Amino acid sequence: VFLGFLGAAGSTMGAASMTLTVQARNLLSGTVWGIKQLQARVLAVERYLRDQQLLGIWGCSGKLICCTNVPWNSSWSNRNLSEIWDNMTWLQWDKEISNYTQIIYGLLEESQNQQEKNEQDLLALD
Amino acid sequence: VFLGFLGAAGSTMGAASMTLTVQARNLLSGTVWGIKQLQARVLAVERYLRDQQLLGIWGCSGKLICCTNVPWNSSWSNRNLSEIWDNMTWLQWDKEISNYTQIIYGLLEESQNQQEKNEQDLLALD
Amino acid sequence: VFLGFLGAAGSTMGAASMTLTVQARNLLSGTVWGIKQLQARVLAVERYLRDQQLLGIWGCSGKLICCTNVPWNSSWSNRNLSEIWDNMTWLQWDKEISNYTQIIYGLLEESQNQQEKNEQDLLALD
Amino acid sequence: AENLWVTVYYGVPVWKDAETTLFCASDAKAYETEKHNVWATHACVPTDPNPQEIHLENVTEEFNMWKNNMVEQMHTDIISLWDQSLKPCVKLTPLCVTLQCTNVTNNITDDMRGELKNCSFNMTTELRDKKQKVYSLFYRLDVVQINSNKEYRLINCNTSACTQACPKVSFEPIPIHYCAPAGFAILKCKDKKFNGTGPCPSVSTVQCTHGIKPVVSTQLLLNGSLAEEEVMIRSENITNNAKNILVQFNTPVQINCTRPNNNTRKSIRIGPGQAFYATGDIIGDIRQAHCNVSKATWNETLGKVVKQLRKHFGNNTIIRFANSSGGDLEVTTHSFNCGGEFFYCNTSGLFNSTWISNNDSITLPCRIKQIINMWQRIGQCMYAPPIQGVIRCVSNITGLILTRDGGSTNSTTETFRPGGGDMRDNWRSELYKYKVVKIEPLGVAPTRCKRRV
Amino acid sequence: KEYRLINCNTSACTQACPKVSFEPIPIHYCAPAGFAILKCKDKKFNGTGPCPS
Amino acid sequence: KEYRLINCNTSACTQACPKVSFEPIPIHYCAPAGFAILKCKDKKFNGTGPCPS
Amino acid sequence: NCTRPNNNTRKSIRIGPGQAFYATGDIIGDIRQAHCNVSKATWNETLGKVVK
Amino acid sequence: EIVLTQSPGILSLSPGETATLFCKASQGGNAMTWYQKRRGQVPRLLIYDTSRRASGVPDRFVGSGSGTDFFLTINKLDREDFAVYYCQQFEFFGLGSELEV
Amino acid sequence: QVQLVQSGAVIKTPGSSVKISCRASGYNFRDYSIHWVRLIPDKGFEWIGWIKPLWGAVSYARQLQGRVSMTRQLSQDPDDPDWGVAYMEFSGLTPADTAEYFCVRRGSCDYCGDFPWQYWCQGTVVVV
Ligand SMILES: CC(=O)N[C@@H]1[C@@H](O)[C@H](O[C@@H]2O[C@H](CO)[C@@H](O[C@@H]3O[C@H](CO[C@H]4O[C@H](CO[C@H]5O[C@H](CO)[C@@H](O)[C@H](O)[C@@H]5O[C@H]5O[C@H](CO)[C@@H](O)[C@H](O)[C@@H]5O)[C@@H](O)[C@H](O)[C@@H]4O)[C@@H](O)[C@H](O[C@H]4O[C@H](CO)[C@@H](O)[C@H](O)[C@@H]4O)[C@@H]3O)[C@H](O)[C@H]2NC(C)=O)[C@@H](CO)O[C@H]1O
Ligand SMILES: CC(=O)N[C@@H]1[C@@H](O)[C@H](O[C@@H]2O[C@H](CO)[C@@H](O[C@@H]3O[C@H](CO[C@H]4O[C@H](CO[C@H]5O[C@H](CO)[C@@H](O)[C@H](O)[C@@H]5O[C@H]5O[C@H](CO)[C@@H](O)[C@H](O)[C@@H]5O)[C@@H](O)[C@H](O)[C@@H]4O)[C@@H](O)[C@H](O[C@H]4O[C@H](CO)[C@@H](O)[C@H](O)[C@@H]4O)[C@@H]3O)[C@H](O)[C@H]2NC(C)=O)[C@@H](CO)O[C@H]1O
Ligand SMILES: CC(=O)N[C@@H]1[C@@H](O)[C@H](O[C@@H]2O[C@H](CO)[C@@H](O[C@@H]3O[C@H](CO[C@H]4O[C@H](CO[C@H]5O[C@H](CO)[C@@H](O)[C@H](O)[C@@H]5O[C@H]5O[C@H](CO)[C@@H](O)[C@H](O)[C@@H]5O)[C@@H](O)[C@H](O)[C@@H]4O)[C@@H](O)[C@H](O[C@H]4O[C@H](CO)[C@@H](O)[C@H](O)[C@@H]4O)[C@@H]3O)[C@H](O)[C@H]2NC(C)=O)[C@@H](CO)O[C@H]1O
Repeated sequence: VFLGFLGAAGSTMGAASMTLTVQARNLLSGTVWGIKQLQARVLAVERYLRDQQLLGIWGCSGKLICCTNVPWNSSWSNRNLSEIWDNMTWLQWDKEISNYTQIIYGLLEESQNQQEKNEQDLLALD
Repeated sequence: VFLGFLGAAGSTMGAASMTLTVQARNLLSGTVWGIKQLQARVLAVERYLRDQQLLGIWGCSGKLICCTNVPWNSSWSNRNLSEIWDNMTWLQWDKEISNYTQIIYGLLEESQNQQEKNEQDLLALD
Repeated sequence: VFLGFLGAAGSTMGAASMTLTVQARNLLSGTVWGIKQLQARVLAVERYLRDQQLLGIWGCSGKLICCTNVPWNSSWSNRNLSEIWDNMTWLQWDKEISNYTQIIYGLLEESQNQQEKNEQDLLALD
Repeated sequence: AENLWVTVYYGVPVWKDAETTLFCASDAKAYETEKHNVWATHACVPTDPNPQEIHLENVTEEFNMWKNNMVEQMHTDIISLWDQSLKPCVKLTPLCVTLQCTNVTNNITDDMRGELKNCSFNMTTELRDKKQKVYSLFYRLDVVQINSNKEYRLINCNTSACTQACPKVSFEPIPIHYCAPAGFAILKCKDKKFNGTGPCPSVSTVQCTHGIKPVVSTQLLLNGSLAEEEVMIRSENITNNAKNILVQFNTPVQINCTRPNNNTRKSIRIGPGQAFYATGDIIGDIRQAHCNVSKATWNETLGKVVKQLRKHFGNNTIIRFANSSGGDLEVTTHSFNCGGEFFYCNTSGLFNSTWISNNDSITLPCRIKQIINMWQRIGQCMYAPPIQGVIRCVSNITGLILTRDGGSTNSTTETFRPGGGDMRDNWRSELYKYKVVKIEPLGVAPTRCKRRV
Repeated sequence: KEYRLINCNTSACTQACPKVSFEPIPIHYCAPAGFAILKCKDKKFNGTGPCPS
Repeated sequence: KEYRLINCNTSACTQACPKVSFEPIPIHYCAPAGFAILKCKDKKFNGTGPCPS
Repeated sequence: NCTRPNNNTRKSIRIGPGQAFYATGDIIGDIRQAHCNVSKATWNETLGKVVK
Repeated sequence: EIVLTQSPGILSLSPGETATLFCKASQGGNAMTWYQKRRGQVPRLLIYDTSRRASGVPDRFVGSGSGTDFFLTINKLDREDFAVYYCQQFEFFGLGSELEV
Repeated sequence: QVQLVQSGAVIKTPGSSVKISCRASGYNFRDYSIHWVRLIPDKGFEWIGWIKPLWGAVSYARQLQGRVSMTRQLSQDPDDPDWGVAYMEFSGLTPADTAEYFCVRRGSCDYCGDFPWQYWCQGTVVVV
């Protein structure tokens, strides 16, 4: 079924993790007024690129869902699988992990370059 | 051989599918006049990103040629392989499939997220 | 250890090839003054995209380190491995290979599309 | 293995020298200044609460402050910024009129000329129908004898037009930071003995410059950042007399300045909306504008420049100091703003010395103008409104813009004189630490590696 | 019995072009990309607090 | 025999700066990226219809 | 080929301040008439081309 | 002060030949400027910054030098090249070398 | 095109002063220094000094100080405001001051210094 942009707001993080390509979709394309238009037109690509920037300095240029090699520090959440994917919503979930998102991102940054520096060595010997 | 940007305009879709990296190349880098320059400079990245947007919400961030899992509805064209790749040109070909390009894109959108939601399950069990 | 943005300036190309994700990081996010801000805000995404443009028309959207199929013309440098990775710095190294970087890029451009045009044939037969 | 393959690198630490549009940064207290006064502090982005400048170890960089852009950019930003401010501010078109002026009420000795002319004139009214004879006070420099009546005119009337600065604005120099765009760095020579040109061993990248406030002043430059060890004397070509010398002090020499007269301001309705701020009665004594510096410290600091100068002209050399040769009031005198009015202080007393190989203060008089023609103005001028009350400012002297006499003859007596003229020198004086570069992260180099099939 | 236009002591004056119109025409405030506007569809809302619809 | 400048009843007047020039200098109209300009190189084209070259 | 044969002169009038009107001063020499010349031969030739 | 010593005082050559003129400065490290002065004519800048040709100066004029020793070379001499040549650094001047036919 | 035009030749008696003018046009007069230089028979060139038109700041050859004064006047023509005139006055003349006097200006390129004079007035001969 097709709900709409942001339609799975109050949906469980499992059901909301279905409709990802819809929120990712309506995110780019869509003299007084003339200037408003221009610093809104750049703001949208700046804000968009800053996310692709992250996905790219991780390994997740795929993208949508992307697994990684940094293990989940229980201190961050510690909740069980069911009670976040089949229970909580992303609006809710965001505020819990909010305290360490940038610290989590740092774990990701080092881990990706570590992968690359390694994979060169594999293709080097083989 | 090297024809030039758009040189394979009147070339067959097979021969034109060789020189893809040339059209993809000359596509980014290249107070009255000052404003003209600015809303042309943003227009070019907006228009460019909107294509990368599509390739990314499909699986084709590669890119150039990218195969997929949505099968060709004969209703769209129904022509044989030879008579489009070794015959028709993209200028010509575009106008035939033009009636359903956005409907075709929708088939692609769901298919990619479907791949991701699946591939997580593989790495999950293994 | 963590040096800082550009910290491995006078470091060997091996040690500088560790901290790549730091220079790649601080590269996007960070009425007289108002106009200055705007043509600096676009300049940064134009300049950034022009690099992603290259990585993408090669196979290296990964990215950071990316191997390829164009072999090293000794005429370009001819120095041994040790004396560039465990010796020279990128500031230094850049000025040597500077004379042919755009010629080298051209070798890359054809090589990628050549890969794609080939890989379609593999998935075609299989 | 012998066969090498190029593998591309993204995020490589390397830069090419550049030019680009930078942008300004200021702090929250600048907006707390409110009163609609500071220029461009509002459109200006903020600073960083925790600024970081990453030192780059093992790298040297060839600086040149005499072939920089961000001082030309700054100089320009300052002229524009200023000129955009005057658009709303009222035009003094009808003030260009045949004045009928006398001297101010005073009993001074004949030798002492009258510098305050009480001028009455037919001014315009809120209504086109009428007129109004009204009086104001003008400095001798703001008027010219036109021609048994003693009648005058505002000096701009034949050169340029005139526009009264809004009193709801401020001339105070507040610190500006020049921040780079993304993928652009600013490199900072942290060497504490650098003359501004050549390889710098100690270098650091940084987003924004330091707080560079735009003090526009001739002769001595004020309130600037000072050297860490020695009094550095910098120039493009020292041997050539045509090029000026930028002296950067090591110790601050505090110079107190003032307008002793308790001046008063009345407002005249040009109408409608237009309103000229005349100079009203002088409450109290009629005294003279001036500045004081310690004769002790000036002695001390002028001794420091000489110790440095002999490193360029010989150990057995005489280096005396002389006053200006001659030119415009803009350059023949230490010019500055102080409390909102413009000063013109005679520097003869400071540059009047002699130096061999081996407890009061310096009272130095000043003049004051209201219709000013800064930055080599040609078609436009600006009337700086009377600032009510008594005015005094306290400032450090950070440097000098000295000039040597080219007569030479290989004499060990080459003297110096204070200069000015081009105002890029002032920003040149603060921006010597900085350089702007274009970041290029796409490295390509061979390592024994082929990509898969 | 002589008079003046009242603005003469307060402000200046500029005659609106008759080739202009004062009619209020409907405006829509559209957001940029990656920006949403959220609309309280509750038909008893006082403007402050949690909106269910 | 008294006269007036002809503009006085139709319009206002503004003196061109002599420090300016009226000489027509060649301009090129360049396109943005992902935009092309197509040039009919046919030496007998009347401006409307299919151009082979 | 086109021309204004008169050696015209310009004086500058101070409207003041900054404003300055450029008046037309004395005419030095003869008072002639502005004009343009084209070859009657070529015009004949080229007007024949348009007719064809 | 800088003392510039030019040599030779007079150089005698034919059209088509190459002339070499010398300027020795009493102090090293500065760049050199050269002027041409044809008889009865306004002096003309030829070379600045030691080797850069001034506006409209043909490429047969070649400036070079280093330290204290500087040179003006005039290739394939033209009739117009016969003139007096002066060197300069800052406000200081050589006394000139005459190139004669 | 830059143009420097000087006043005509003059005969001066010893003890006189001479005032030479240099009308400069074809560029923004305030943006470039003007120098004066004299070519003396049997002695060569002698730099006299420079003036910077913005403030009219000056520098005089040490050996001539007390005998030379340089000033300038900026155009007062609203439709032609960028040219100007430089003046040099030379006093206490003797026969040894018999020379051709030039006003000169540097080139406007990036590597042009202050002393390489790309532009020269036609010269003014002064006979004392
Ligand atoms: C001159 C010029 O051009 N420069 C100006 C400049 O003037 C100005 O900056 C000023 O400079 C002047 C001169 O350089 C400064 O004046 C000097 O200031 C000190 C003042 O001492 C300070 O603290 C004193 C208190 O002493 C003690 O007490 C404290 C409180 O009880 C305690 O914490 C301490 O321990 C301390 O030690 C002992 O003393 C107490 C009792 O006081 C005792 O019980 C303790 O147990 C300790 O034993 C106080 O005295 C004073 O007010 C100040 O706070 C003075 O010593 C100097 O005074 C001497 O010289 C005067 C003239 O020079 C002369 O009249 C006196 O007789 C003294 O001999 C002198 O004033 C000044 O502070 C500073 N002014 C300002 C405004 O900051 C700046 C400003 O624009 O610009 C320059 O360009
Ligand atoms: C000129 C210029 O442009 N320069 C200025 C500059 O002026 C200024 O710096 C100043 O420079 C001047 C001149 O160079 C200095 O003046 C000179 O100072 C000395 C003063 O001597 C000092 O100490 C004297 C006391 O003598 C003795 O006593 C002590 C106390 O009792 C004791 O410890 C000693 O042992 C000492 O020896 C003997 O004498 C005593 C009795 O005094 C005896 O019982 C002992 O047993 C010993 O035998 C005292 O006399 C004096 O006040 C000072 O503290 C003088 O000698 C000079 O005086 C001579 O020249 C004067 C003119 O030059 C002339 O009028 C006199 O008649 C003398 O011949 C002279 O004044 C000055 O100190 C210094 N001023 C300042 C403010 O620091 C700076 C300042 O801005 O700038 C430059 O640009
Ligand atoms: C009108 C209009 O709007 N159109 C203009 C247009 O005018 C112009 O182009 C011009 O047009 C006019 C008219 O159409 C032309 O005028 C006509 O020209 C011929 C001139 O004849 C030519 O050669 C003649 C010489 O005759 C002989 O001699 C040669 C040399 O000796 C020899 O080689 C030959 O064999 C030839 O034959 C015999 O004659 C000689 C003696 O001459 C003999 O010994 C031999 O053995 C042979 O027997 C010479 O006569 C003449 O100069 C010219 O070179 C004339 O015949 C026409 O003259 C007649 O009509 C005149 C008015 O129409 C009238 O006055 C006369 O009395 C005659 O009856 C007539 O002039 C003209 O050439 C041409 N002009 C120009 C400039 O090219 C163009 C130009 O812009 O624009 C149009 O829009």
